[PDB]
Amino acid sequence: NLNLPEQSTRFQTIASIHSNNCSFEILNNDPGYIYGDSVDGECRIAVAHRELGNGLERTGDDRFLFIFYALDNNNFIIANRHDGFVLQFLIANGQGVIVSREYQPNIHQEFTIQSINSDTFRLHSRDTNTFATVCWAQFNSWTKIVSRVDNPGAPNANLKHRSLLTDINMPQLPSLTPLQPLPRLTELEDGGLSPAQAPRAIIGRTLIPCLFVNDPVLRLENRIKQSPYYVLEHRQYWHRIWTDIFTAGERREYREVTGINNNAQNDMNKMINITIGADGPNRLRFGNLSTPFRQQIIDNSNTLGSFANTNYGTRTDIVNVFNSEFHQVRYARFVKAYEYRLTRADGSQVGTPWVVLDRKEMDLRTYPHNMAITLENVKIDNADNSYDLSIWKTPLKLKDGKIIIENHENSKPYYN
Amino acid sequence: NLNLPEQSTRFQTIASIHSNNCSFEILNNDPGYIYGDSVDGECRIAVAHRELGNGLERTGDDRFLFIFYALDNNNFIIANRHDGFVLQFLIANGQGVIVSREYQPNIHQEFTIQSINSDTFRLHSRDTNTFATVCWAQFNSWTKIVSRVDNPGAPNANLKHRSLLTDINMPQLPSLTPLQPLPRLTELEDGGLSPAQAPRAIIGRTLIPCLFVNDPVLRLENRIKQSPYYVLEHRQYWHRIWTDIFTAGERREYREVTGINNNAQNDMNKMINITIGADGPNRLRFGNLSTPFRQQIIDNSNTLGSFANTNYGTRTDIVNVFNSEFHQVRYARFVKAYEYRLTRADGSQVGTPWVVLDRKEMDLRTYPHNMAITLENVKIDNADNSYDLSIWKTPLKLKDGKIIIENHENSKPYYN
Repeated sequence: NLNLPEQSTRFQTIASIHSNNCSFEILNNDPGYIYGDSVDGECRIAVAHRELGNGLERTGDDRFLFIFYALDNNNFIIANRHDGFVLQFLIANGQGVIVSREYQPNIHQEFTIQSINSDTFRLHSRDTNTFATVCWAQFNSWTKIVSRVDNPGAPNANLKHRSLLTDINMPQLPSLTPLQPLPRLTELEDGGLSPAQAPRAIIGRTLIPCLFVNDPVLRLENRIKQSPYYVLEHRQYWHRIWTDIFTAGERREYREVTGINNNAQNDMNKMINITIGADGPNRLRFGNLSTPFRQQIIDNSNTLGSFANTNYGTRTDIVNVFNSEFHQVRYARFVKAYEYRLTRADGSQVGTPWVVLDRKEMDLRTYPHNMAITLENVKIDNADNSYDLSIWKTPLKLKDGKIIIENHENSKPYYN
Repeated sequence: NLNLPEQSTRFQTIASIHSNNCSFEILNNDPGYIYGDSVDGECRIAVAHRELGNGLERTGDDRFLFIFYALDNNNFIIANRHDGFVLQFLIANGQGVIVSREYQPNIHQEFTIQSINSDTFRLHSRDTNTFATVCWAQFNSWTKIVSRVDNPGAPNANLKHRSLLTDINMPQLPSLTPLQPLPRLTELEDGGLSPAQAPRAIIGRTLIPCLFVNDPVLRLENRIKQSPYYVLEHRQYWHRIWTDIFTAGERREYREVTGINNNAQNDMNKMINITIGADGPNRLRFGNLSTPFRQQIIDNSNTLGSFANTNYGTRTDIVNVFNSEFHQVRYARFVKAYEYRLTRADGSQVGTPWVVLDRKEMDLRTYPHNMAITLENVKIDNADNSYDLSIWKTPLKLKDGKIIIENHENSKPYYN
């Protein structure tokens, strides 16, 4: 069940309904460029870099093919298959024109579709109250695409899709799967599942427009052809932080590193213009590039918006544990991990996944079964920030198979 | 499976972290009202209708309890449990104050949560760049709530939630279920399932804030207590438009009324500020009240945004059918129906469901099995608008059990 309009899952040409054979064409022209077919005046001379032409449509020419990326506000960013640049309204020399520019974004790159009937639409620039059509209604002539206000005798702005491309390398989305509890340990030598072995649950997944994915290998002009969307997965797994055999009454100390490293956050920001906020492992902060899509990203990834002005960082806790059983016992300690993975349309991974270890949700496995270790003491060794400086209230009994989640009753500030 | 911030699924009080016992309190005061505890000046006299007080928190008093409705842009509308009015920034006599007003909406009713740490936040009015706090930092005094720009002298604007109400009558969302094909007919006397009897598939469901649900029986002050969210269901079913026994070679004429009537659309608009656009039975148009929540509504209801400037209307087709079998045959003809149903948190239905009959997706049941009727001719008798004036290419064989969906090959404009 994909909740996207048909314009967002294909490429299409755009043509005046009054043109026999012409469609909107991406040009790399400069001011002063001459449209040879045009009558003299403002329709004959280019006034801006990268105007659009009323060009004789060539089948399989990427300069005529556009994909409509759906914004949360029901407007579209319209990208071409030739170089991945987007349409933009522009005034140059007092003429309203359509040009192609790199995705910024800005309000002049947002277009509204107005469907008049089943097969006829208008392309509306809501900020300026203008509609895209062919200069001076020269519908069968080589000339520029303009954007003009409704007036008696304004050029007719009724448009259609002349041709479609439906084979566009849409990704095949993974199925959602639930997070299973870890298996019980089978003997003293069983350390449980290491992080590399732990099965991932797929909690959510969303399409991400290629425009703001800084793929280290694929430039924009190749991303728009091979991977017009990327997939962001929200995965969860149980992450083993340590395991050891304890003799009866044995005391041990561990350094537990949780959270997410600053370098991973910087990588995520550079790649997709999203970071994990300090308010939770599933809380997303959006930059200027990803903001226009944020509610779709949240809804489909099964994450929440962050309210923090700080990114999630790392924390090192010193934990003192005591084997309060009079048996030799294998203990394996796990925290919940949130794993964000980005893939291309072909399923290839773009980089190392971004992982947040959540210190607030913890499980234990023992052999023999149903043993309990005592958490005697917790101390913060260091933290990257002061956003969350809660620690466990100790002493705390950790029992085989029992998930513990932080609340107001079992935690306190570190200096109390 | 509920993708909302914790502030959206509970009521909470709002207090300065510097106040021992006081929280934000809804007042029904007028200009010239005296805050008795306040020092003399702008903090002692009310300047607007319905200022907020710094009041000694009373446990279980609805005048202190707020729910945060989450907008698509990550801001909030903040409604109180006493009368369902929302917080708003206002300038009166050159003083920035917080008042309560009916949901409009306007940009001054939108608040940003800025989390400083785990339990501390600021309430930001982004338009004015102001933060809500207690007048002249009189944190333990009866006085008004102001909203002021950050400046060296400015009263500290760090807030917390003093108390929560978690038992708020959240609705229980129904499970999604797929649309089953209709059963086969068992005998000549079997007319198939009538619209009242046909099983509904639940394709989607969404929460709707109570603020803009014009419940005919529950006024706002009672909706916010009993049903702070309503549920909108997107259901589908197979809708029988006619059934008859035909003798061998019998010809009949039916008037088939499809779409949705103007009175149902006006009712839906009055109730929830949504209508069905003419571009499809699952295509929603949003008014001023519902627009700020549109992407959440679309994502959870499994509908699409409409691009039409006209609502879906009715169409009356005259259909001529011919029993081309040399047997007596029972025929039952069905079109796909889209049914939008609104319920309160207690599961009670708010009114008659809104139904769109889709003429473009049609099924047939026969007895005996595997018979085929001939669709000789279709003509449009009348339509409310000119958005869709396609008809079936005739003659067309309709076969038992075969769903037919309109495409470019099996349909034409009505004048061809």
